[PDB]
Amino acid sequence: QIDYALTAVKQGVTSLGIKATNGVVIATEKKSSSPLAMSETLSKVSLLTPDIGAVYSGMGPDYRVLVDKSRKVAHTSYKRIYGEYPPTKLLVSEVAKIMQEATQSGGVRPFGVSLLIAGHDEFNGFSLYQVDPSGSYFPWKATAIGKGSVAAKTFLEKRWNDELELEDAIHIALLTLKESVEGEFNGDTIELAIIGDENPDLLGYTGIPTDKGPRFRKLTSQEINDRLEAL
Amino acid sequence: LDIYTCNYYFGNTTEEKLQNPNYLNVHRVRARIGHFFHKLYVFLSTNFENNTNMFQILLHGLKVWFTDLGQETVFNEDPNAFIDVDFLENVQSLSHVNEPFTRTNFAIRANSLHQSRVLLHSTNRKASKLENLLLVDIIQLATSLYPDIYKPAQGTLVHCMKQLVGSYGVVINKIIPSLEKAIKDHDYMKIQVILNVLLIKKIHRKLMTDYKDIGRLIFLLIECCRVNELEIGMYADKILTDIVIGIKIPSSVCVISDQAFLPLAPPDGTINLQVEAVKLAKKKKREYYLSLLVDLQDKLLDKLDNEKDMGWKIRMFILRFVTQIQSNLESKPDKRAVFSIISQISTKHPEIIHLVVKSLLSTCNKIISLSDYEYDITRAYKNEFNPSFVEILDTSTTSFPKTFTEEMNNFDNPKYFIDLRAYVGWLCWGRLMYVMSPKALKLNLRENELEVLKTAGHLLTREFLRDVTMNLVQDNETRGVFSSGNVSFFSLVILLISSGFCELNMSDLFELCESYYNKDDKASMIMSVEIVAGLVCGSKFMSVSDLDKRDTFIENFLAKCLDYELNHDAFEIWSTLAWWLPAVVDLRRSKTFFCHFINADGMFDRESDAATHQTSKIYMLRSILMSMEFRAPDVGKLFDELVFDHPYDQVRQAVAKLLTTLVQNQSNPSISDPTTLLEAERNDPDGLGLPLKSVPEKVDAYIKKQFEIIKNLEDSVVGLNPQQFIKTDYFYRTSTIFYWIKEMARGPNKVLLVPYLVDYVLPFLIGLVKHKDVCALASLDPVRLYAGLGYMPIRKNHVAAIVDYVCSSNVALSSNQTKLQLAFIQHFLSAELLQLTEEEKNKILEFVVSNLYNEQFVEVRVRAASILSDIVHNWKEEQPLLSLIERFAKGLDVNKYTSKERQKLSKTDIKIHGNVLGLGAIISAFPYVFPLPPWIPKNLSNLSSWARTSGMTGNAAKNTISEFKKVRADTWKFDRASFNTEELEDLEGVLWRSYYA
Amino acid sequence: NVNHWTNELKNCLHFDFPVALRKSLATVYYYLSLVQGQKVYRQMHVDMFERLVSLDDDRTQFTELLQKQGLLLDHQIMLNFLCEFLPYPDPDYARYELSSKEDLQLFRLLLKHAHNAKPFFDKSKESLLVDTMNFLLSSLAPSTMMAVMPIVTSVVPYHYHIHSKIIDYFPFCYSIWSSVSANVAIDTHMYDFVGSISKDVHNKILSSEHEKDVVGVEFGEFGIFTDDQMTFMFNRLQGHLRTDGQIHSYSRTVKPFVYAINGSKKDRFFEKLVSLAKAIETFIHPSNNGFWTKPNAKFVHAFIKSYHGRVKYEEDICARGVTNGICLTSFCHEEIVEIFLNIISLGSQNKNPDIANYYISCFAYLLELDPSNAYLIYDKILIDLYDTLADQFINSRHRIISSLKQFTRVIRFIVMDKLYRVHITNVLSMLVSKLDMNDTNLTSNLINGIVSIAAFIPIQDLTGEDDYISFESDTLPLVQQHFYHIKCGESSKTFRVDDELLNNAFKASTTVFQSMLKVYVEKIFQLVDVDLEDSLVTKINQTTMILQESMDDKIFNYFASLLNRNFWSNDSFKEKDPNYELVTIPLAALVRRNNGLSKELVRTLLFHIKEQIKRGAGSVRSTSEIQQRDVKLVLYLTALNDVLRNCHESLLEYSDELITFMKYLYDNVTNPPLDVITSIVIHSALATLCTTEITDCRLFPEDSKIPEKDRWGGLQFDPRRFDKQHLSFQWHVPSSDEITLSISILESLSEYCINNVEELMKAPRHDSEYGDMIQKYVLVMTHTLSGSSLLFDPDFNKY
Repeated sequence: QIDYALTAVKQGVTSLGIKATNGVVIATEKKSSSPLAMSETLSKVSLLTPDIGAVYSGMGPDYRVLVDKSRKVAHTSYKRIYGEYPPTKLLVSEVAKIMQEATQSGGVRPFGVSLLIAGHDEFNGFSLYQVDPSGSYFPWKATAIGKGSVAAKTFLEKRWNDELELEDAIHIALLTLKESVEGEFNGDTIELAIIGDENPDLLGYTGIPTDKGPRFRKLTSQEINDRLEAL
Repeated sequence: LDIYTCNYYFGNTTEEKLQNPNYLNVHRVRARIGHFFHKLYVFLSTNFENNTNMFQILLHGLKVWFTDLGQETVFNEDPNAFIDVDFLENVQSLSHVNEPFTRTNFAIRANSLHQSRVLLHSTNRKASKLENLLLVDIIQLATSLYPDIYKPAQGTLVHCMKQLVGSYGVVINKIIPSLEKAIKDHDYMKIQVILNVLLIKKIHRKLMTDYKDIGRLIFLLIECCRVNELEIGMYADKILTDIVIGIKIPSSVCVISDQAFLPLAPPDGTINLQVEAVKLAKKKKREYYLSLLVDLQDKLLDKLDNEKDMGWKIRMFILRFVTQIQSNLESKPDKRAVFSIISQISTKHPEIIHLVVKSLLSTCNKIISLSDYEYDITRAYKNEFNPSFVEILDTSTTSFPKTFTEEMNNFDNPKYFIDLRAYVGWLCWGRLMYVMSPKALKLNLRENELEVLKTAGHLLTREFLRDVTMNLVQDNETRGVFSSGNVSFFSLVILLISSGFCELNMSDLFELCESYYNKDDKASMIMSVEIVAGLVCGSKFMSVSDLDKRDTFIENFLAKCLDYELNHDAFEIWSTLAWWLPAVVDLRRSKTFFCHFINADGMFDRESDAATHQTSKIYMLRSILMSMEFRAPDVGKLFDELVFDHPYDQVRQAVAKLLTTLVQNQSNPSISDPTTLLEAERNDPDGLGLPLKSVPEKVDAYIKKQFEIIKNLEDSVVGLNPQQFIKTDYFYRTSTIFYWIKEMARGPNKVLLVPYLVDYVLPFLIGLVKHKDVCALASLDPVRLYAGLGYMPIRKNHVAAIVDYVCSSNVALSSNQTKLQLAFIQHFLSAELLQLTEEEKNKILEFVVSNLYNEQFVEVRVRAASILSDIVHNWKEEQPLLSLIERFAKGLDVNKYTSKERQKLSKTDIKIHGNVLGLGAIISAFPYVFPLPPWIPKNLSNLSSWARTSGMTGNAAKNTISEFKKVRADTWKFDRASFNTEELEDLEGVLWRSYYA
Repeated sequence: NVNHWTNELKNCLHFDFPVALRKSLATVYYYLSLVQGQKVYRQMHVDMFERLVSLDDDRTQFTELLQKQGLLLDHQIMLNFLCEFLPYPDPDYARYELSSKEDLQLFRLLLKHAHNAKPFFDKSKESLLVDTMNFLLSSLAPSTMMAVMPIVTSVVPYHYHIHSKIIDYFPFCYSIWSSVSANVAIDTHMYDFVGSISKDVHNKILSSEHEKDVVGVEFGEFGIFTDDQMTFMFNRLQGHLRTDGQIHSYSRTVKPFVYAINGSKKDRFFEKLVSLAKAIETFIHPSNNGFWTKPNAKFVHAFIKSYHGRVKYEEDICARGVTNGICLTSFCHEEIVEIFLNIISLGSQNKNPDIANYYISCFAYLLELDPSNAYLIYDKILIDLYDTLADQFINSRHRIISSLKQFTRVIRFIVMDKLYRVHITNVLSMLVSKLDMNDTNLTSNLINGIVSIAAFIPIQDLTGEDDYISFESDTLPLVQQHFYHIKCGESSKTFRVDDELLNNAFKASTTVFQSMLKVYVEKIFQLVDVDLEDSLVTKINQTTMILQESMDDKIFNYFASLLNRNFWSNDSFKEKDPNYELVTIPLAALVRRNNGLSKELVRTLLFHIKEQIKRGAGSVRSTSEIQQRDVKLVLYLTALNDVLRNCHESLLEYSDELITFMKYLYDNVTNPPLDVITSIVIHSALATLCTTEITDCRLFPEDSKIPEKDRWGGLQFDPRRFDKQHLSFQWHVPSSDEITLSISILESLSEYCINNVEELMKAPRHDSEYGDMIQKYVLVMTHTLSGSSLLFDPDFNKY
C-alpha cells in the first residue's frame, strides 16, 4: 500500500536535484494539461522558507496541500519558538513525520509524491534531501525521481564531481531535463529554482544589516531561455 | 534439404528462385537496410551517447531485421482481424468427441496450420559478415552504461543468438577481453553491466560448457570480488557460486541395453566405422576438457596456498575442488588438494570448517568407492550392485524364516548385518535379500589413492580433532541440531584409523568423547553423542579387538550418563539417537549397546515411598524397538516385566506407549511363501483379504488377561470415593490400559485393536458410571475415545458383532452412559453407511427408536430423535418411510383427546413424547427438498396442535417447527404456496424464549 | 549429437510412417530412456516413447498396432531401475531417497515410462506375472509401502492366464486397503489399479480379441469385483466425500466405479449409487461449504467425464456391429440423470465460482448422451434463464450469473431439439440489449452466451416470404405458452404443439436478426468508452467476428452499411483512453469477406486523416500520452492499419494513391506516440500483399452452398460437416501482381526513409524535434522490414 503510492510517483513528470559547492538546484517540467491553460498559474517549484525550496514528482494536489501544511509547520514548530527559521535537515524531518503519519493512520492513504527539498542553514551548509511516501528520507549529492528517473540518475553519476560550482549544476540539470522532456523545452515549460547566495535585492526592505535576504531564487521565464541558447 | 514448405512464392528451394530477377531485387534491399543501420549506429554512439529513446528504436529495428526473415515474430501475436483458434476450440470442442466443429472453426484451424508451417522453418544460420558487424554493435550496447539501453539490448542480443551459429563464441570473446579491460581501467559501471550480462538465462547456461574460456573467467570474477565501489563482488560471488553448481563430465559408458541404437542400424556395411570414430573424438574432446579442469584445480590451489591471506572467498575453491576431487568419471585424487583443504582449518572459521569436513568426507567416500568398485567406474550405474562385501540370500529356502528370527537375536556370533532399513520379510519371504558381511574388510587401492589417504591420517592429529569439534560445538550453540554429516565423518576417521593411515588408536576417541560430556553444555553434549553414533557406524571397519575395546567403553559410558542423573536436555539428545541409530546400522554390530537399554532396572510398583524416578528408559528403549520393529525383538523378559500398577502418570502412560510398540513388533505376519500367502488372502470370509498385521495368540492372551484382571478387582472400590480411588490398584491398572487404547486407536495399529472392542474395550471405557468425577481428577476423556472409535478400519464380519453389542438386549443395564452408546452409533453409521447390510441398518434403527420411549431419562429421548434423522436422510425409498410417519402419527393424530387433556398429557406421557420426537426427526431429516413434499405440511399440521401446549413434548415439537421454519428460510418466498392450510398461521407461535412476548 | 535429432524426429511425426518402423523407433526410445551414467534429457525420451505408442493419434491406436507388429520389451531393465529406490544396505551407497524432489521426480518418470511399456511385456512368458509379484510382495514392508505400491500399478502387466490371472492378486489389495483408514498416500494406488484393470477387461471383452488367453474373467453385477469388494469401495468413497477428504486427481479414483457397470445387470449397482447420492446430497448445498465441497465437485465431474468417456467408446464400437449387453443401455443414461440432477443443480449455485463451473459443466456431458430425460435439464436451465432476464433474481447475484453459465454450457445442444431452438432468437436479442456498462462481470458472462449462440447458428432470414411471418403473432405467442406450461410444474413431454405452428414459430423467429444488430452495434460503441480491459476486450471482438461469419450476404451487407454508418457519425470516443480495437477490427473483418468494400472505405479514411492533420492534430508534442485532440486522428489511423492488413489484392487498384499518402503522413505528423502508429501503415500493407492466409470463415459458404435450410446446429454433429465440398475455403494466395507492387513499395519507402535520414546527418543536437524524426524514419523502416518479412530467405547467404 505504501508500495502502490511509490508507483504513482514512478510515473508522473520527472524532477531532479543537484547539490554543488556554493548552491543547490532543483527542477522539473511543466506539462501543460492543455495549451488553453496558462502554465504560469501553477508552480511545481515552491518556496518553503527563504532558505528552502521543494519540487515533486507525482500527484499534483497532494503536493499542493503538502507544500501548505509544510510552510505552516515551519512556523508552528520552529520560528515561533526560536526566532530563526528551521534548518533543512529538520524541516525535512517534520515533513517526513507528516507523511509517515498518513501511512500509519487509519482511514487515509499515503501521499502520491516524492519530494526533493533543497536548502541552506547557517550551520549544516548546503544539503539536498529526498522524501518518499513511506515517510523515509535520504540525503543526496544529486538524484532524480519520476519516469526519467533511471536515465537521469545514471547521467548524474556520470557528470557529478564534488567540485561543481552552482552554475555548472544549473547547466547539468538543464541537459538532464532535455533528454527526458515530454512536451516542448523552453522557459515556459521548465521550472528551475536555486539555493545560492543571499539575494538582498529581494528582501523588500533596507535597514537591518544582520538579515540579508532570500537564498531561494526562482529563475524567470527569461533567465532560462537565455541559458538554453548558450547551451 | 526442404521438408517444411510454406508457399515461399519464389519456389520452395528449387533455385527456381535463384533464376528470378525479383529475388535478387529483394535481398539487395535488405543488405542496404543492414548497412544503413550500422551507418546510423556509428552516427549515434558518436553524436548522441547520452540518449535512450533513439537507441531503443534502433534496437527494435534490429530485433526485427535479425528475426522477421522467413516469418513475422514481433507483431506475431497482437489481436488482429482473425478469429482465434484457441478461443473457438473452447467453444466448440466437447471431449471424447472427434472434431464436432462448425465450418468457421475448420477454416482457422487450417489457417493456423499454414501459419505454423511458416514458423517451423528454422531461421538459424551462418553470420553474414555484415550480420557479424551488427552483432558486435548490439554488444557495445548491452555493454553500455544506461539501464534504459543495456536492458533492451541484452534482451535484443538474446533474440539474436537464437538466430546465429556459435554466436555465443562471438559474444564471449568480446566480453572477457572488454571486462579484463574495464578492471584495469578501474571501478567502472561497465563491470557492473558485464556481470549483468553473465546472468542471462541463455549465457549463464552456455557458460557451464565453455571449458576453454571458463579458465580465464573465474580468475576475472575473483579479481572482481572487491567492491572497489559498487554492487559488484556481491554479483561476482553469486556468479562464481552459480558456477560450482554446474559443469562436471561423463566418462561412464552409457549403461545402455545395446538395443537402444541397434533397431535403427542401417544396412551400410562398415560405413559404420564412422561410429567407432566419433566414439573416439567425443572421447578426447572429453579428455581434454577433463584436463582443463585439473589445470584450473591446481592453478587455484596456487592462489589459495600462495596468497598469504585472501579472505573468506577462500570459499569458492573449497566449494569446488570438492565437487571435483570426488566426481569420478575420471578425477585423479590429488594429494596436494587434501593437504590444502585441511590446512584451511587454520582460519578457525565456522563456515570453512563445516565445509572442510563435508569435503574430506566426500573426497574419501569416492576413493573408498574406487576400491569397492575395483576401478570399474561403470559398476556404479549397473544395478548388479558389485561391492565385494555385499551378499545376496535366497529366502525361499525351506527353513529360512527361523534363521532370521534366531539370527536377529544373535549378538555374539553374528552372521550378517542389514545396515539401513530392513525391507525383505515382514509380509512374506521368497525374494532375494541384499545383505552385508561381518568384520567387513578394507580393500586395496593403487598407490596414487594410497598416498592420498596417508595425507589425511598424518594430518588428523590429537590436536586437529580437538580444534575442529570445538568449533562445530560453538557454531552449534545457536541451533541444537544433529546432522548425520557429522557422524558419517567419524566413521571415516575410524576407517582411516585402524586400516593404517591415521594411527590415533581408538582410545583417543574415547577421551574426545568423554571430554565433550559436560552435563551443562547442550551443543557440547550433542558433539559427544554425535561421536558415539560414529563408533557404532565404525564396525564397517576391522579389528575384533577394537570392536571389544569399543563395546567395553560403551557399557561404561552409558552407565555414567543414563544410569541416574538425567536432565530433559540429555533425554532430548539420547532419545534423538535411539530413533536414528538403529536405522543407519544394524545394532547387532555391538554386544553392549543394545543389551544395555533392555537392562530394565526401572519400573517400581507401589506408592508409600517416592515410588522412584522415571521413563529414565522406557521412552528410549521404546524408540529403539520402534526403529527395529522386526529385528532383535526377542523380549521374553519385557512382557513378563511390565507394570500397570504404577502410581505415577508419566510412567503409567509410558508403560502403555511401550506395550503398544511391543505389540506392533510381533504383529508382522511375515509368511513362508508368496504362494502360501496369497492362498490365505484368497480364502478369507470377507471377499476382501487377511487382517494385515494380526496379533499372535500368545499375545491375544496377555491382553485378555489385563482386562480380566481389572474385572477381578471391581471389589477393590466396593464403595470408596474419588480421593480413595486414585490410590487403589484397580485405578492404576485401569489408567494404564486406557493410555494404551488411546495409543492403539492412533495410527497403524488400528487393525490390531478391533477384535477386542466387542468383548473388552467397549465394556471397559464405559467404565464411567464407574465414576464421572474420578475422570475429571486424573484428566481422562473416555466419552471422547469411545465415540471416536465409531470411525475406523472395521471389516465386514466385525461389523456384525459390534452392531449386536450396541442394540444390546442387556441394554437397560446403563444410565446416561446411554446417551453415549447412542453417539457411538451415530458415528459408526457415518463411517459404515453404504457398507451395512439392510439387516444391520435395521437392528440399529430399532434400538434408536426404542429410546424415544425409555421411561426415566428425558435426556436421551431427545438425543435419539436427533439421531433418527441421520438415518431417515439416506432412506429415500418411500415405503420404509411412509410406514413410520404412520406408526408415529397414530399416537397423536386428530383431536383424539379434547383440549384440557393435551395439557395434562404433554407434561407426563412418554409414549407421546416419543411419537412427537420421532415424527419430528423425520421432518428434520429432509432439510432442503427443493420443491416441498406435501407429506411435510400435512404432518407439521399434525405437529402444530401440539406445539401449543407448554409441557415436555409440546416443547420438543416447537423445536421441530422452528428448526424447520429456519432452514426453509431462503426457499420460503416459495414454500409458502404449498401451505394452503391456513395452518401457516398455525406455525407462528413455535419459537419462544424469554426475550419474546 | 543425440538431443538434436531426437527433436527433428518429433518434428517428423507430423506426416506418416510404417508401423514396422515404429517397432524400431519405439524400441530405441524404450531402452534409451533407461540409460544411466550421464546427463540425460529423459523427459524428452519418455515423451518420444509415449507419443510413438500413443493410444489415440487421431483415432488410430499405435499400442495395438505395435503389439500386433511384434514389439517386445525387457521388463527386467525397468524393474531393476525402479528398484534402486529400495533400501540398499550400507547407507554409504543408497543413492535414491524419496521425499527430496530431485529423486521423487525421476521415480515418477520411470513409473510413467513403465505404464507406457506395460503392454509390450511378453504375454507369452507365462511366469512373468507370478514371478514379478512373488518378488515385489516379499519386498513389501512399512518402509517400502511408498515405493512398492506405485511400482505394481505401472510395471506389472495386466496378463490373465489359465492358472494365474492378475485379478488373482486383488484379495491382497483389499487387505492393505480396509486396514488403514482413508489415506491418499495409499488409496490413490488401489483405485488406480483395480480401475485401470477394470477398464482393461472391459476394453478387451469388446470387439477386438475377447481373450488374451482368458475370457475366463467374468463380469457381472459389479464389474470384476466381489459383492463385498464393491460394497467396500462405495463406503470409502463416501468416507472421502463426507469425512476424510482423501483423494487426488479424481479421473483416476472414479474408474473402478464406472467400469463395474453392467448394462444388463446394473440395478444392484445403481441401488448402491443412489444411496451414495442421497448421502452426499446435503454436502453439495450452496450454504454448506467445507473441506468437502472440493472433493464432491471434482468427483461428480470426474465421474461424469469417466462415464461419458466409456459410452462414447462403446458407441464407437456399435459402429462396428458389436453390441455386447455389457454395454451401457439407453436406460443407464436415464438413471444417471435421475441421480445427479438435484446434486448438479445445487453445486452450480455454490458460492465459489470455480467449484460451480464443475457442476455446471456436467450438463453438456449428460446432454450428449441424448437420454430420454434430456427435457428435465432443458426445462430447468431455460426457466432459470428466463427468470433471470425477467429480473426475478435481482436480489441474488449468483442465480443470475449461474443460470447464464448453465445456459451457455448447453447452447449448442438447444439449437437442435426442434422445440427449444425457437427460444434462441429471443434469448439472444435479450442478452444483447441487457449488456451492462457498469457490470464488467455480467457483461463477460453475456458475451459468453451471445458468442456461443452465434458460433452454432446462421444469422439468416429463413422465410420463404410466407405471409403470416412476423415475430409476434407467430413466435412470441408460442414461446410464452411453452414457458407458462413449463413453469406450472408441467414438463415439455406433456407439451403438445402442431408441427405446423412450431415451424412457423421457428422460421418467423429468424426475422429479428436485423433489428437486433442495430442494438449490438449501439452497445459496442457504448463499450468503446469503458475500463473493461484486455481479456474481455478480445472476447468481444471474437463475438463480433463470429457473428459476421455466421451471416448471409443479405444480413451482412446490412451489418456493413451499419458499421460504416455508425463509425463516422458517432458521439462515442470521448472518455480519456478508448478501446479502438472494438470497432476498427470488426471493420477489417468486413474487408476480409468483401474486398470490394475497401476501394472506398480507405479513400474515406484518408480524406478524413488529411482533414485532421490539416486542422492541428498531432501538432502538440508529447511522449507518454496520446493527446485527446488527437483521439480522432488516432481512430482513423488504427482503422487504416487494421483495414489495410486485410485488404489484399483489392489494394492494387489504389496503389499509387496510398504510397503518396504514406509519404505525406511522414512528411507531416511528427510525435513519438503517433509515429509508433503511423509507421504501422507500411506494414499492414506489405503484409497484406504477400502474407499467405485464409479469407473465408463463413458458417455456410457463398450464401449458396446449400445443405438446405435445416442447417442450424452448424453441422457440428452431422457427418457431412467435413466432406470437401462444404469446406471450400477461399484463401488469399499472393499473385505475381501483388508481389510486384509489394516490391515496388519496399524499395520506394526504403529509399524514402534512408534519404530523409541521411539528410538529418547534418546534425542538430538540440532540435529534439530531430530525435523525433530520426525515430520516425527508423520505425517506418522497421515496420517496412516486417510484414514485408515473408519475401526473405534465411539461407540466401549460403548461395
